[PDB]
Amino acid sequence: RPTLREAVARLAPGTGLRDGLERILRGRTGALIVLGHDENVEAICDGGFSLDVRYAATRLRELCKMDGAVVLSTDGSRIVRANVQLVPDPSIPTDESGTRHRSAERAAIQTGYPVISVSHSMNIVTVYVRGERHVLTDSATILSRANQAIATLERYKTRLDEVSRQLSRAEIEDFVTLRDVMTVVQRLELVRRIGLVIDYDVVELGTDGRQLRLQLDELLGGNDTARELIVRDYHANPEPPSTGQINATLDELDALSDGDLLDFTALAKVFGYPTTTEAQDSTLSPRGYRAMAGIPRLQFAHADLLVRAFGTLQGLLAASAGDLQSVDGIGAMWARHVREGLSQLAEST
Amino acid sequence: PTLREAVARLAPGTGLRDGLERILRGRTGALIVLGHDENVEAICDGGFSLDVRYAATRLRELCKMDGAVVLSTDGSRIVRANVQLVPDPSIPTDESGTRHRSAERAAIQTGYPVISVSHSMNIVTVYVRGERHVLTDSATILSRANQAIATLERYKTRLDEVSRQLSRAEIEDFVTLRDVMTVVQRLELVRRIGLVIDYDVVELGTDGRQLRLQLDELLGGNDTARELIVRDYHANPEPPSTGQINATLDELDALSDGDLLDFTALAKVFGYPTTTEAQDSTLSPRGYRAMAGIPRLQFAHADLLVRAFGTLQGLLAASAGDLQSVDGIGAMWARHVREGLSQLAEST
Amino acid sequence: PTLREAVARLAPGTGLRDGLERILRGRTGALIVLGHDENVEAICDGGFSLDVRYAATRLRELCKMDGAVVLSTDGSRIVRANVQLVPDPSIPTDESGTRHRSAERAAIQTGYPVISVSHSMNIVTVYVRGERHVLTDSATILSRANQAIATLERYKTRLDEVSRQLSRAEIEDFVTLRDVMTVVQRLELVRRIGLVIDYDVVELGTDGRQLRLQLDELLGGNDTARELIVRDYHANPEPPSTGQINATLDELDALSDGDLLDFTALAKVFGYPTTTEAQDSTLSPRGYRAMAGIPRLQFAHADLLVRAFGTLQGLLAASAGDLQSVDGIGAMWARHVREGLSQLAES
Amino acid sequence: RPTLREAVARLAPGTGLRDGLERILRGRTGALIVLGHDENVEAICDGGFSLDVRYAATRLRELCKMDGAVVLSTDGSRIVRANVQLVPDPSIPTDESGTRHRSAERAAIQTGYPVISVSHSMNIVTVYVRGERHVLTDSATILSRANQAIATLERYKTRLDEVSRQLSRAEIEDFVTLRDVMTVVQRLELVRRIGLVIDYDVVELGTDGRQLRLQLDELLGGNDTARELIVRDYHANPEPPSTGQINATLDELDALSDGDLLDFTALAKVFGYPTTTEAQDSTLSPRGYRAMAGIPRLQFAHADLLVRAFGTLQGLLAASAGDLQSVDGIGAMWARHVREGLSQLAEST
Ligand SMILES: Nc1ncnc2c1ncn2[C@@H]1O[C@@H]2COP(=O)(O)O[C@H]3[C@@H](O)[C@H](n4cnc5c(N)ncnc54)O[C@@H]3COP(=O)(O)O[C@H]2[C@H]1O
Ligand SMILES: Nc1ncnc2c1ncn2[C@@H]1O[C@@H]2COP(=O)(O)O[C@H]3[C@@H](O)[C@H](n4cnc5c(N)ncnc54)O[C@@H]3COP(=O)(O)O[C@H]2[C@H]1O
Ligand SMILES: [Cl-]
Ligand SMILES: [Cl-]
Ligand SMILES: [Cl-]
Ligand SMILES: [Cl-]
Ligand SMILES: [Cl-]
Ligand SMILES: [Cl-]
Repeated sequence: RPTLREAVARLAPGTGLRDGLERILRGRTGALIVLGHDENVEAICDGGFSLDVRYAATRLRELCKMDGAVVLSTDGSRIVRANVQLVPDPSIPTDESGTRHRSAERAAIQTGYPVISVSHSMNIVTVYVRGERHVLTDSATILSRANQAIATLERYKTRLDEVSRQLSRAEIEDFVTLRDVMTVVQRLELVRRIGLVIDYDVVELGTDGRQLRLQLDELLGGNDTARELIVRDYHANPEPPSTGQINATLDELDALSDGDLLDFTALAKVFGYPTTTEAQDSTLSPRGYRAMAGIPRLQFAHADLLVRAFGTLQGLLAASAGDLQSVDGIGAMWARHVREGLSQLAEST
Repeated sequence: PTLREAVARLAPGTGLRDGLERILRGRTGALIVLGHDENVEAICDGGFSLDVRYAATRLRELCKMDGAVVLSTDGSRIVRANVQLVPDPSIPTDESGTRHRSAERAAIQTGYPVISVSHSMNIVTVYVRGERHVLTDSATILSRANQAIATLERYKTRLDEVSRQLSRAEIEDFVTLRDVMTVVQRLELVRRIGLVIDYDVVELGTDGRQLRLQLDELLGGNDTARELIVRDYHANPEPPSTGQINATLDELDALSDGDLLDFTALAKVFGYPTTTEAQDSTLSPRGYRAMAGIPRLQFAHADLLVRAFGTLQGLLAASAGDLQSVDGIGAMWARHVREGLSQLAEST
Repeated sequence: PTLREAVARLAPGTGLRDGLERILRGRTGALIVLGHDENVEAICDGGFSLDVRYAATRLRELCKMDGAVVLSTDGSRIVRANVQLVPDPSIPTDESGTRHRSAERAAIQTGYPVISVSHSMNIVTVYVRGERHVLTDSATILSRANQAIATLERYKTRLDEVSRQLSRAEIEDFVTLRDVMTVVQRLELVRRIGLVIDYDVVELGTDGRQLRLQLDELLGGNDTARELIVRDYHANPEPPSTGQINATLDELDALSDGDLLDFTALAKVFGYPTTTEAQDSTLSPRGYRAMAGIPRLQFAHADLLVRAFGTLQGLLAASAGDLQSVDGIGAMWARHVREGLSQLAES
Repeated sequence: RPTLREAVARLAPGTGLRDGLERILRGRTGALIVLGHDENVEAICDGGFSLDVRYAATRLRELCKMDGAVVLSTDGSRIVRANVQLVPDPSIPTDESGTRHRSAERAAIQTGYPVISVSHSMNIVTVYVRGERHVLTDSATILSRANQAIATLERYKTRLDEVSRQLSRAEIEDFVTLRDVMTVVQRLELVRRIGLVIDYDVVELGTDGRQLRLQLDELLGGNDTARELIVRDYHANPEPPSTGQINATLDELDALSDGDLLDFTALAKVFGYPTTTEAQDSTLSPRGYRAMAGIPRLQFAHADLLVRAFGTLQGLLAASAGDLQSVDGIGAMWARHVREGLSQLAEST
């Protein structure tokens, strides 16, 4: 069945449905619309007339001038019933108020399809999707909220970049501590979560979100890769993290509450380090996956064999060119390319 | 309850504010008592007694009826609806109309907040014991507050610029009253706009959560800066007492916005002459600001050094051994202070 | 009075505007006369005579009634309500309808402002002696003004960049007339946008308080910069007198928007020839702008030094002792100026 | 006869017509207005009053209080009929909804003049011109759309500046590649295209767009010159590109689709380089137009003479003041000026 997020996109600006709903609001008639029709919807439909017409925003507005509910086909392409009386099972729980909205949420739960009720008194559109509710919001209000969020994301992007530069500099110096790594982890997560908030606003804005999508893609882009590499570099298990294990760790980070992300001990637990104060002060050593990823055209197969042999970035830097040609599966030309790239880390700082 | 407390109870994100927004869209009007006891019952006439949990939808429906709705003190319950309030007509009020005059009188007599919604004006007014506040749409508040935050970040840049100028002048040993009062004015301007933004943030409720973090970051350190500059350049010859510092800052707040534009007005608060020649006369900081820049240096240590040497220049000429001669300053701290002072001089 | 004075009297935050806002929400319409004398009484017909203190609520309630409300000149009292205005029909007007045509005719005949509120259009119009102004909701003005602020921030950025280029040229001793006038154009462009936004602040009244803080900070120092550039690059060999400086600034304001794009028109205001060949001729700064760049140096001191040495190059080559034998400059300010100048050259 | 874009201009803010339409919307009367009168319009006109009065916003509002349609003269200066019943040929096809709007578009097609319908229920203005339709939008909504675009244009302008500075660094070092040149070409085009979008909003805004016009011209200022200079520097033709050749290249760039702009090989084709991915790594040598433009006070006329004489930026850097004063039209003063201006770039990067 459609999910709450799917319904929100289907009612977003730029869609045929949203054009009809905008028309209904201006007419102040109210409405009750079922986004789907099957045998289950028929069971709760009572009376009304059957019509078979192509969906049109103008047609929807006219039919919703009538008392009752309008039913659309599942694909949303046709209007099949109008002036219908919904009779959903009263035992289905709902916290809505009044016959119209209580009938709407109950019908949404019983049939499994989205149901829209528009209040003539309040000029509000509500969509019910299987026990969840979404209230449409003015595109101006969403834009104002999203642009402030974009402003916060730009600041999160600036602080992320500088703490990231500090971490890399410490990696060369061999003076990285667990707390420093969790400072970068915290900033990557903060960037990700505010990014998700803006993403939901972009979806809700529909065509009115096109420009916001472009801004969001630049600010975020590369956030997923940075989170994956940092888990790959600083995870407590002696074995280099598997790709699936990395996704498990990242999923644990997402499970943390917004408040927990401010707690460096909680993050330390997600990477397998102890939660103690002393653990934060302890010095770590990067595994080196991030450095290899920066080397152009170096397939991860060659990076995993080298990282497994030497273990740490300092071991990779301490290796000679011949030491990088004595690893099984690494060529002579590849050994030269990796050694030169690590020397460019000296060029970095 | 205070008026600001009442405004918080009606702020966005509360059940009450949800109900009031619904009432406004219904254009029904309302007259709501936020509390119930024997005194309220005395002024209640007719109506229904009911015992239901508060809900925005329930409040909207009940206010469709003529009369008033009374809630429990905690706001969790609706206890009566359709009530006729009859507060003592002798209680004075300058409100207009039966509903609003009855609302303010009821607020005064019972001591609880009373809300009246005008169907004609679509305005929410809350009365708390002779004071009034009219709600403002969150949209207007957000736009107004964002200009204020934008201006405040710019005032914060200007404050940093004049502060570095003062520190450089302090090291150079050529500081004039005018240079100090430029910093005093910028500190106060940041503070006052900060207070303005704070009131809007409170009124915004949940819609002010993001703006609150921005405000706390921009302001942070303003109180310490105001205390320190008073402590360094106050006319009183003995270093200012904690009570004197708090008194001066209260006087600075008492000045009008126009007075903050008058450097002579600021100089009077600091105890200096109001003449124009005073703005040009030189002064010497005590050194509290410099010591505060020293990491890990407890204020108690800085106070002993300032009383011994008297001025920042006396501290800068003091050797590390010379700073182990005052009782209460150890050898390690003495090296740490001299090292810090020499670093401070080079930076300017 | 004037139309601008009336708009101030009707600005947000005033008792009058509060009543008008209440009338607009009530959608009753209104016809209000801001003044009472014999000429008004001649035009008043029927109605009730009352003498009450003005309050926004009182104006709203009285304007629910058909007819017109008359206020005292100072605006402190309501003197008539439900009155019929009967201005001389020979008085010409291009307004539409009985109410608005009666409003303008009454404004012309009596000389006081007259306000009409349209129930159909929910628009407030004030008539002052043959002129018309329509009040605008504070939201619309704020949006209009913020667009102007966006332009102003870009113009301030362009002004800062060209100003730093000019100052760098002053140190290099190779400054041309066209360079100076490039800064002159950008200073004027910033000013003109500033004037437009300032007008929106006035109409906004109390709703413009935040826009005033933002506007004053962005403009801040622009008037001072316009004075300093005139003081540095004005034809007259003697440093321009305060009367000459104000005259130059007044001529710039008189220029049309189109003239500002032409540097030769700007050159004329400063007393230089309009020929393009002149735009390539090198100039010598007096040093007012450079001295203004020195932190903490008040213009009293800066002016004494600039008048003594004559040119910025003379200031740069002066020792600390050379800047102490100018009466009015002590040892401390002479040293501070010497160091401040060396910083500019070194950077 | 009026075209769709021309008609929208006649209804733009600041016009007498748009003032009248704004009055109609506030009055909630609805309207049906024909912008033109000839034999064909009269043919479809039925009943009503014939009047000859000058157009005024107020006069239009009052006349539209009556049932029916108002006809204006072709020049728009007069109101010629009111209370008219339009009877367009019903065979003319239309997909509009309702008697008023379907009658409006049919009349627009049959007579060839613009026709305006105002919905009393929806408070929406639609203009029909020969099978095309446009719905007017409140100036606030257009401004909101345009300010989002201005924000993106601010991000593209910053990104353009940084890659341009990177290209400038490479030009001095003589380590430029096609990929470096095409990164700047792409960023120049993105700024240009978003700028064109904002320009259309300025036109639709009429007088309400004057400030947006000032801001837009400031941000876009210099973008055209940058596009010309980069073509002048890195065009595959051996001789410096011709003026018509430059115009041809920029026209091809405009012809590219948005997706093609994301293809560096697509941009390489326009400049005349090979379309292969390998070609992106080939080294290029700039002619020096861009660097000379960075020199203060240097008129392009003189830079064109120097660039054609020496051929490459590296040749210009190696040139002495005497070498730069042997080009006709380059004096001693300008030879010195360019000589120091180039040696300052060499040191800075
Ligand atoms: N001598 C005349 N010639 C032609 N048409 C006439 C007229 N007198 C009245 N009307 C028409 O009757 C409408 C309603 O007039 P009423 O006196 O009810 O309502 C009036 C009255 O309450 C007030 N108003 C208009 N002119 C006034 C004046 N000179 N003095 C006082 N009140 C005035 O404004 C209301 C609406 O005026 P509006 O012009 O919109 O609407 C006017 C106008 O269209
Ligand atoms: N032949 C027909 N077939 C089916 N339904 C019909 C019809 N003629 C009228 N109606 C219905 O009656 C409504 C009111 O018609 P009325 O002529 O009063 O009000 C009309 C008339 O004043 C004007 N209008 C519509 N078509 C026109 C035309 N061809 N020429 C001139 N005026 C027109 O616009 C008003 C509103 O039009 P709208 O369609 O919204 O509203 C129409 C439409 O819903
Ligand atoms: Cl629509
Ligand atoms: Cl709501
Ligand atoms: Cl009220
Ligand atoms: Cl109000
Ligand atoms: Cl009359
Ligand atoms: Cl329609």
